[PDB]
Amino acid sequence: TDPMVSKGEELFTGVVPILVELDGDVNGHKFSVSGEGEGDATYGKLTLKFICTTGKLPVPWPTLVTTLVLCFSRYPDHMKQHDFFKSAMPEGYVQERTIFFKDDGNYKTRAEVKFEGDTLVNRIELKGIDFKEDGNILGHKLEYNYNSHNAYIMADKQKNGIKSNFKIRHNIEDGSVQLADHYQQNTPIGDGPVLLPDNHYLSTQSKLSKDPNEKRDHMVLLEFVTAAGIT
Repeated sequence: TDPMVSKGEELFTGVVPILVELDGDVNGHKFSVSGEGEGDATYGKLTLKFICTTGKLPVPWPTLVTTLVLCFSRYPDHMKQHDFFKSAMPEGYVQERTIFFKDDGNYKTRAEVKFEGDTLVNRIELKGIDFKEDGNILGHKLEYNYNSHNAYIMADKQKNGIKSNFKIRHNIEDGSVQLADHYQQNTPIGDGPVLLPDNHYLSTQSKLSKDPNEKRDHMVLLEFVTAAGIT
């Protein structure tokens, strides 16, 4: 048994409550999102409901899925020595992205993921610029659904963290695709040791739904993430 692995797995045993808080500004359209739910890392499983607390969300909900807790990914036993995300807990990590929407604007995000008591918290600031006010994002032309992806993870040694660059494809309501190229870096909040991984990937699937009794602008997310790519 690896005591560093045991430390991360004791934090994630059972069902862990999750809170997500985001403040955003996309082309000057300001908004806030609050999310709540629970994660069960044993099954790589997340269940979350997000509400736009400022009114109407000015971008499509699917474009925020990746921004809105990879510590809940299921790392196979033979790969648990590569789980940076849990190793940084409870002190947590910073997760930063630039997301380039092809032929449109970009989001830049900075988030802190850490425990507050029993609750795993994801606090995010999002800034979007250069969007077309008639494009697929500000024009709300994206279907309310989500595809399955693979995100390759690499060590980022001089940040004592990880980096990743992956593609997200959003279905457009005309049948086409809006690509969102993601560039990501994570770095620990604490000063203790973390697990720096060999190259691997995270395999994701997500299902978006609506709460039939909810009249606020919202998104229900069921998401599974599993690490793979190491023999």
